[PDB]
Amino acid sequence: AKKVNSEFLTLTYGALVTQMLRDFENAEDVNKQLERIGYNMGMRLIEDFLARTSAPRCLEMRETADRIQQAFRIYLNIQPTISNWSPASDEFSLVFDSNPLTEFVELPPDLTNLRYSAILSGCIRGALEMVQLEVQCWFVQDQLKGDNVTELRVKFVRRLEEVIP
Amino acid sequence: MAFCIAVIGKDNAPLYLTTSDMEQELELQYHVNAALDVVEEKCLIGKGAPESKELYLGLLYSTENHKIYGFVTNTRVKFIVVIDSSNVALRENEVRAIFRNLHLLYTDAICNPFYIPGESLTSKKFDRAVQKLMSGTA
Amino acid sequence: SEEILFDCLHAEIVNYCLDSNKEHDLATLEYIGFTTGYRLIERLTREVSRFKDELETMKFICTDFWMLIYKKQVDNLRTNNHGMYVVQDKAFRFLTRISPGTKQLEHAPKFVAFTCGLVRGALSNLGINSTVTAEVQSIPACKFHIEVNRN
Amino acid sequence: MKRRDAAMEAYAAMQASSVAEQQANMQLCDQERSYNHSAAIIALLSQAMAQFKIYKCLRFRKKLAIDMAEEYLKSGDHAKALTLYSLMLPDYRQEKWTTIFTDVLLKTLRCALLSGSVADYIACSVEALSLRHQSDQSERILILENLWQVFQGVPPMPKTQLTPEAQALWTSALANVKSVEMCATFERVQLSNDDLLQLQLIVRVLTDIPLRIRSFHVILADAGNPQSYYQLFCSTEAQQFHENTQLRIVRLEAHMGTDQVAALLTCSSN
Repeated sequence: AKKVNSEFLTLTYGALVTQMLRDFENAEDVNKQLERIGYNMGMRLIEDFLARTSAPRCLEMRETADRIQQAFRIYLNIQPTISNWSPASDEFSLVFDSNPLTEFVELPPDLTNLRYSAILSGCIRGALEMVQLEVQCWFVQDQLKGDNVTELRVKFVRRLEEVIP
Repeated sequence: MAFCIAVIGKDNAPLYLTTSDMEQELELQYHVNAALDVVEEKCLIGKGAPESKELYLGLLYSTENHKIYGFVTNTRVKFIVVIDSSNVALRENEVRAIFRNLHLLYTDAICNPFYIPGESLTSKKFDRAVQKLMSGTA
Repeated sequence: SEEILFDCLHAEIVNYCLDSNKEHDLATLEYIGFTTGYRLIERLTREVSRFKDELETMKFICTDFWMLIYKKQVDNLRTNNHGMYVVQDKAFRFLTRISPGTKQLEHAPKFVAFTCGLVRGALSNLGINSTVTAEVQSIPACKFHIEVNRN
Repeated sequence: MKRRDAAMEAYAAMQASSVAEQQANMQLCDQERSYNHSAAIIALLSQAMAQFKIYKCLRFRKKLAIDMAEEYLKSGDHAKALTLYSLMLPDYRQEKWTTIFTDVLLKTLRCALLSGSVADYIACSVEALSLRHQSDQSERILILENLWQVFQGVPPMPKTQLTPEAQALWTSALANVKSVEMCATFERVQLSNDDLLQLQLIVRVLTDIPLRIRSFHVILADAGNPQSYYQLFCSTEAQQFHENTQLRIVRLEAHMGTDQVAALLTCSSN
């Protein structure tokens, strides 16, 4: 009893993905819904992550990597391992052996372009812009699409700054 | 040691592959094996074949070279492997473990959101799950 | 603190409701969820022998399922003779975060669907059947009004 | 049954050649030839079926009944076999075990063709049509063309599969014998004071091989007052009657290629 309290979440997510996918025929449309809904979710989650980890704020991508992988530790109980840094330290890679949020959602649904981790991408970006870090997010490798490890990618695009006092 | 796997829905059978440890089940009883089940129900059902317990059925049904061991969940799913060995030195303990494994593999195929419950098991993954079960415990 | 994910996610579902249907929410969440909980319920109080059929009040199984998910106990459990009955609960988790003042009442059907959509059992009152309506008068106080799939 | 089989090869070995005690074996062969009646199988399965019913058992009685029917076929008395099969299809169809259902269906068609019971033949054939995706396509086509043949009187082509006696059987028949899954689509039930309704039902065909497009009829439902997709010009309803009117279709009257389905998958209300 209760190895995982929140295995509930992944099934809810599967419900949402199939509900949209029935609603909107295109993998692209649901991609935008996943991204924006991750955006709002990550906006919700980053403040709690900073209430617990109580980080100063991220002024350096090594710090950003440690912070977000710590959040994965504390939110999805996963241990992504930072790797593949940019020479300019913009890119780094998060090694998910098991995408926690999927437990054989479907290996073939007969649908490429349907990317699952887009919810993570939305969460990471919305979180980051709460802390004034506009970084784009995508997924270099993804088990479901035929890979062996699911690998998120983020590259430091711009340093947002508070303005207009 | 032919394990005619057969999950059953409320009434009908979602997946019932014909596999074992070595290779496919040649013997041509398959559809009439399911007919063995439709006599395991409507007859050997009694008031008992459905229960509200994780169902140990040590030989709810037996016959030559063909021994049925059953299981039922609160969701009324019928889980049945057949001991197709007049006898081999395997004792019911590993059979209980096997119904644990089959429970878990079936319900993790259930973990799919795409697959509507009550339909033929599409998952080649849940396939290989059953396949490893057969290759191991047969 | 794994709940925060689900609180936020259900919150955003409370947000978007497209006008095509009120509840686009199908129940596969409920189906696969009770199957999961019952993977954790690899033991429930029903006798080893198959013939002697004992029914488990899905009221009680609902209590336990809340402890597995909703974590807080169902309180006031009034029941008619037949499959129709109700739960009266003073506190509901998703409505614990809303102001207790009876002003935000609409947000219930997303709540009550989640307790529907759980496969039945042949023997009635066996613990798993589900088809449920809600009438949340007071905010924390959900009122899940049950109707069995049968009479 | 094993004994009858054993008798089969006992014969066979007796044809091999036939110096001490061998004549005794010969009289043995003859005596077991007397035993070739094998109606004892029928009696034993009779008792088995009764006893199985005694403990509320349906399928063992159902499976031993299929054994009875198959031995009737070996008995040649295909009539009783088709009687059994006729009783045994409904329960299989309710049971939904898609493996066994077609497996008994092919035998049931065999009995229908040998018997020449063209009515049961066409009914089981059209139910096979409705979902015949498990079997090979060309076989579905041959079934359909044989069906059209027999609706308009032409004998089926498997002439080598048929025998002159059965030819007589079904040439004799049809004197009394008279009269793919698709959907009924009503645009407007609960009629108001003034309206009209045209061809809105959609005849989906699950079979690959197309149903030949010649004709069709719908009989105006008496509910209240008495009155690859193919969409066409039939469009029966063009008049006015009293309101609060509902409709419900008995059978297709499927005059597309065939004359009528004779099997009730023409759902009234889905």
